[PDB]
Amino acid sequence: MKAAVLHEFGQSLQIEEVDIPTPGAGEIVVKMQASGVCHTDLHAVEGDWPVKPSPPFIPGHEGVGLITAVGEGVTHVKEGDRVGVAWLYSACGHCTHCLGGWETLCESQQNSGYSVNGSFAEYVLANANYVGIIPESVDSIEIAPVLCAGVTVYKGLKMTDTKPGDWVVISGIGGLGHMAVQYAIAMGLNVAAVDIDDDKLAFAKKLGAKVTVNAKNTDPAEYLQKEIGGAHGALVTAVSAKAFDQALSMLRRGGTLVCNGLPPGDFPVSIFDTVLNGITIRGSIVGTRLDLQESLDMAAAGKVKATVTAEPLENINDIFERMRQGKIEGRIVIDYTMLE
Amino acid sequence: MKAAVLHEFGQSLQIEEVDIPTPGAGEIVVKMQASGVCHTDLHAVEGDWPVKPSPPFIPGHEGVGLITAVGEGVTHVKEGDRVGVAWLYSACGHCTHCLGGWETLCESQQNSGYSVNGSFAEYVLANANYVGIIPESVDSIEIAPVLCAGVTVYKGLKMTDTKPGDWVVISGIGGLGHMAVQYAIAMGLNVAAVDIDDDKLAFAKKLGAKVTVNAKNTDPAEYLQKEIGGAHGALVTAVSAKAFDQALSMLRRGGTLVCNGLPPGDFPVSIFDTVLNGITIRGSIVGTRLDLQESLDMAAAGKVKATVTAEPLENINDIFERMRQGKIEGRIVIDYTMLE
Amino acid sequence: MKAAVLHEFGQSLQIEEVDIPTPGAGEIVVKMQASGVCHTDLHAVEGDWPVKPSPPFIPGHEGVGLITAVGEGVTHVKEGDRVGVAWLYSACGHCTHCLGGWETLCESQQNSGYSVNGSFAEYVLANANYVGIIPESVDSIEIAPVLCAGVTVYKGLKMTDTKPGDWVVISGIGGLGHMAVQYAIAMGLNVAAVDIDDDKLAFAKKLGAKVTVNAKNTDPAEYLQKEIGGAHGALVTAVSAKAFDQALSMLRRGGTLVCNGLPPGDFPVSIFDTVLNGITIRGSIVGTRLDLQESLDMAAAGKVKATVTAEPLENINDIFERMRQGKIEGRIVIDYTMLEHHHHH
Amino acid sequence: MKAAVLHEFGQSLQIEEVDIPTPGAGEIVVKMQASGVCHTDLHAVEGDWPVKPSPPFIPGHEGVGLITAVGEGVTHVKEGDRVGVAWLYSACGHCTHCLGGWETLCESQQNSGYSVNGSFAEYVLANANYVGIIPESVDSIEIAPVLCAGVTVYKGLKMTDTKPGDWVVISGIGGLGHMAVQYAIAMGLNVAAVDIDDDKLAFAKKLGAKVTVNAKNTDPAEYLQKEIGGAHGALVTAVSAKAFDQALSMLRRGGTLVCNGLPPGDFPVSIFDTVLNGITIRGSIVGTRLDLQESLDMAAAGKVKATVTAEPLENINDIFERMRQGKIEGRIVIDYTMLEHHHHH
Ligand SMILES: [Zn+2]
Ligand SMILES: [Zn+2]
Ligand SMILES: [Zn+2]
Ligand SMILES: [Zn+2]
Ligand SMILES: [Zn+2]
Ligand SMILES: [Zn+2]
Ligand SMILES: [Zn+2]
Ligand SMILES: [Zn+2]
Ligand SMILES: [Zn+2]
Ligand SMILES: [Zn+2]
Repeated sequence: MKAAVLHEFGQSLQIEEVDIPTPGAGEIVVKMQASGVCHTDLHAVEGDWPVKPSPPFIPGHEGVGLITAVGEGVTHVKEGDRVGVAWLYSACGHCTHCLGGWETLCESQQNSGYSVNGSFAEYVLANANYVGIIPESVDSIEIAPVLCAGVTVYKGLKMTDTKPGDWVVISGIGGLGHMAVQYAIAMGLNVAAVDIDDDKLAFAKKLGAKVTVNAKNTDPAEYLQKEIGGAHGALVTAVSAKAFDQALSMLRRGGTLVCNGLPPGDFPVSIFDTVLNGITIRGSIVGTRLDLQESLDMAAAGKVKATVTAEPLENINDIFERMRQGKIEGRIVIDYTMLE
Repeated sequence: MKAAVLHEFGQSLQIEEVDIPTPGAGEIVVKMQASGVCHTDLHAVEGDWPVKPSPPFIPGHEGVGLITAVGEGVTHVKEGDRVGVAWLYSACGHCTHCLGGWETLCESQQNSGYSVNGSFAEYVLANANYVGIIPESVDSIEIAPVLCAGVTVYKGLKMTDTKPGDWVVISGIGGLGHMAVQYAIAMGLNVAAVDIDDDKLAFAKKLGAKVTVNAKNTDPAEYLQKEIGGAHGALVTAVSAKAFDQALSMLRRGGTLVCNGLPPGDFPVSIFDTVLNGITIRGSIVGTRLDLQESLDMAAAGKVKATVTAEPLENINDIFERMRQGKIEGRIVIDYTMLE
Repeated sequence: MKAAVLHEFGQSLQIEEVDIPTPGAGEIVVKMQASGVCHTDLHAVEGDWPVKPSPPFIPGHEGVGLITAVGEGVTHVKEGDRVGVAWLYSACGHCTHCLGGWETLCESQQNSGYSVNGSFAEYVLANANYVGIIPESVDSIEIAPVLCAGVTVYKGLKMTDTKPGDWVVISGIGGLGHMAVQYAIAMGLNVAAVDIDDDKLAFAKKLGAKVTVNAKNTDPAEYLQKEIGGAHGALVTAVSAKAFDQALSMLRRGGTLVCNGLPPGDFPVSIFDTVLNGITIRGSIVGTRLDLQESLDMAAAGKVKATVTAEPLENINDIFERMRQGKIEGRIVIDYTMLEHHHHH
Repeated sequence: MKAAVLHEFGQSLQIEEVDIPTPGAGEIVVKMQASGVCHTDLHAVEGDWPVKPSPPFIPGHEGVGLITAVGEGVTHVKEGDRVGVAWLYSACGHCTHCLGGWETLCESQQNSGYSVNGSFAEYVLANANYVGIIPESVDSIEIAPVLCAGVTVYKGLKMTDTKPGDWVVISGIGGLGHMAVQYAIAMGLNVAAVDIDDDKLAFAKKLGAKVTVNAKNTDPAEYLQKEIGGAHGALVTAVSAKAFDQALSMLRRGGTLVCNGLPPGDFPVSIFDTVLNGITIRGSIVGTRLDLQESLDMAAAGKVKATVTAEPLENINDIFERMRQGKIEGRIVIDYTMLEHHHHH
């Protein structure tokens, strides 16, 4: 089967031939129709993070396709079912985290396209108990980004501890952020969108953000303090020092900021004002099986729709380069019927 | 009446004579039996913080005493009632924070012994709707610190989002921390105490902390990771950079760190690890009327007891000096029957 | 000033002349532009409930108007401000319930148009700390029902412990229920509406209910168990024994049923199944000051709109007779600028 | 192996010989050291409930013993590990309930000693992912009741939505109730115990209940309304109509009642007052794997200790007869090392 393989961190991936896997007990093989690509896949192939892949490996944790083989003992899915291969490839199922519905925190979890081969190949070996069940009505290319961007922003909004009618700021209206506006609206929130690109901000308004502000033209924190009295919640999708700090300043007292991705390093942080104002700072970066199901249902109900561009597998190094310089709009999805 | 008056930030307070106030509508005058002193009074008299007192003023926000006059329209308390004058002097009662039981966040709150005269005088003018109602059974000197330290650590423990049977770390077993260990036990938590003083740590163990570690002799984080698998929550009572950072490292994934006081400045912060591990950082520094009532009931039930030392008002500058170099043990309380 | 006064339980109210009150400390006087009417006013004037009014009294707990006098010490509102007089007239502000944001539970509360005079008069004396602050942009007649129906169904939906994407059944799509469907949609819920009137159910669908069932034609519980796998939550706006029991049966395991009004009596209840299925049964019947503010903001955002019919004060006994036989649609609101024409002789 | 087998509902169980099972994938066999016995086993063997066992079957859902065989693919436990066989034998792992940490609600769950063979035999085949992990330090006979009574009352107290310093009433201080008082104390709650037996009530006080009331001598509700201003929560361990109704009356407004077991039938219920007072009624009858783990940790910490009486397997019909007339104190546990002495002829 065709796969994009990373042999050495920071090298181009090689489209090459590899064996189709076969499933052991508890496993399935899924033939990919589509695979999302995101910045996480870029961190994987550059070996950026403290805990790294072991090359050679196949990246990708946003695969949609049909089950072509079922392993021993699997009964809740079957051949022909359409499923999703997401970041959480497996978890132990016995620890305090797994037992309490927080399997995203399991210390022995495996991650698709990172600690094991992923969705950048024509076929993927998966743990049947951890794949997403894809709703009937949806398109495979369009739904793929829900498996990563969608579930992420959705769980991240839940982690803002906000409620219908509250105001949430979405900082950064890119790959994640355009999904975040949509989930926030579906969750009955009023949205304030902040970015530095005017078109992104128009897109946000079209997706239902009643307030927008361009951080390059205007102090976002002064404007939102005056306009909405400060946000109840903030979801920071592009974590740079400045966006984080501005997002803190955009909150009312008792507000919650959720960092929805990993910044590159530490960066100084208010503390003093943070405690005075009863602020909460939390990370949230993926979602549980149930979060992913809820995410997918919202999409199937038409409440959320990803902007995608479909490309052949062969373009994956080009795609990374464009990513390296924020040239991507919406999300990029590999389409496995594009036979170059 | 006798009062300790601050005329100029950073100068000695003068014990001097001032008029006994009389109460307008909604107010009461309380003759003090006791007044706690804490670092917040020190920040008030040094004019350390961004928003400052307007000298000349009388500090103190931990006064216990008997009502001697009642203003127009006050019916729920009356002459002779023993009440507590705490940090929260008043709040607006109309804003979203006040209406939802978060009056500690009210943007037009007044603060005793900071924005208005407080408990470092023989009598105090107070808003009848914001004083604490002192339980029958308790001693006035002993109960005073509940009005500031006790409520603070109590609400702080609530804000760790822990539950009975969880492990909480109390970092710093000093004025606040020794009360914190007791509230944590009363709330069914297992307590790990960290400090750098061996006697403080023995005291903690005597108050019910099953685990103790001296941060000077041992990496506290490595030790608690191995010993208890990481704490579910951390209450940081002495906020220096190093204690904060170590406290982060003591948490298990999904844990919550509450800062229970104000540090002096910003200080770098993990972020990256914080988000990866699904950690929450939160500030909590005082408590609502209801929190204060709940704090006081726990004390009256004998579940919590402050270590206090009673001193005459005249010693207040000496007391501040000893504070400036960590010479205080437990809490210091001004005793208004100590007549010089 | 003109007021509708109840002198004897169960008798017609008399439109008569009464002194305009003047405000003491902490109080205000509000000149009414509009007053909602509801079944709670009917229970009040019939003296139906265990704890009753003391006649003579002026009913009404859904008044919207402008402040015309401000008492001593009141500073957060002022003359000309538009405010709402609601069921919770006052609470003590000192008890556990009041301190914890649950003033609706205060054992010494007062209730507008029940334990003190209310909104069925051209002016009303009120406690300044308990009136609702009416958003700028709304109409006074249209907004009045938010003070009672809206806040009730809003807080009741919060009390279902559901979340966006969950399914809630609204049982009874009448005065309350039509507002309930709108709030439930604004709160990101999927809505299944149940009633026994087809037109009510069409209205519900128009308000965004994706699923509807006529309990007369079809077993509502069997249908919703098959169709949505059981609701996560149920809000019972018309509490008869049969609606209550069916609503229980419409829930999935771990679901929550909220009774949003007072039934007439006891009525047997499942228990056994309720405990087996991990079901929660809860009452929620009004809302705090903050719940009311949040309700009102939703309305002002255009997310909720009450169906109303405006009438002159002098129709209040006709209104109650219609109510006595389920003839009302939406809500009725007294409009203080509407006049009679007697067409004299 | 020796097993107590129920062949016909309502008949004596037969101690007879049955094959030791062998484990398939995902399964283990556990050699029992101890087995609790409770009213749920009695309902099972009488075939009392709407959904019943399929005889012949081996009852028991409180087994403690050592793994003697491990099936294919099992890695998180191993031979010689001490584990607990509890009511929740298995769940699907794939539905909304299972994925959200509410596996106790799973519609395709299996129940030990009810829908599959349980702990009334010397060996039990179990699903490795659902057995409890027994802390090192505890005794096997003493810990067995935690697997059923303990987890039940523990999760039930969590479901009262109380917090440390609140007042909870434990109604019925028997098998479940005497554990409930200990858990409630460990959870920082003040405890009011109610029952109709003075000795039970003294025991409760000894376990830390600072308030007690004998419902036969005194109106429990009037007393607790005066004494503590009404409880925040109530846990009803013996569900008869009268206990349930009195427990409702013991709550303050906004209070929560949890029914911790299954009454025999429906029984009228307040509603009207319930909704007026903002009261919540909830069933909670067992616990998740995590609840069970937490229960067990509290016991191992010395915070909770079950009163038990150890008996040989062969007494199981005698045990059920004593149960049939409330002759049991604390809990009964079968101890697999205990032997009869027939004193033969
Ligand atoms: Zn290769
Ligand atoms: Zn991704
Ligand atoms: Zn795990
Ligand atoms: Zn002076
Ligand atoms: Zn202080
Ligand atoms: Zn305020
Ligand atoms: Zn009404
Ligand atoms: Zn009150
Ligand atoms: Zn049992
Ligand atoms: Zn299941």
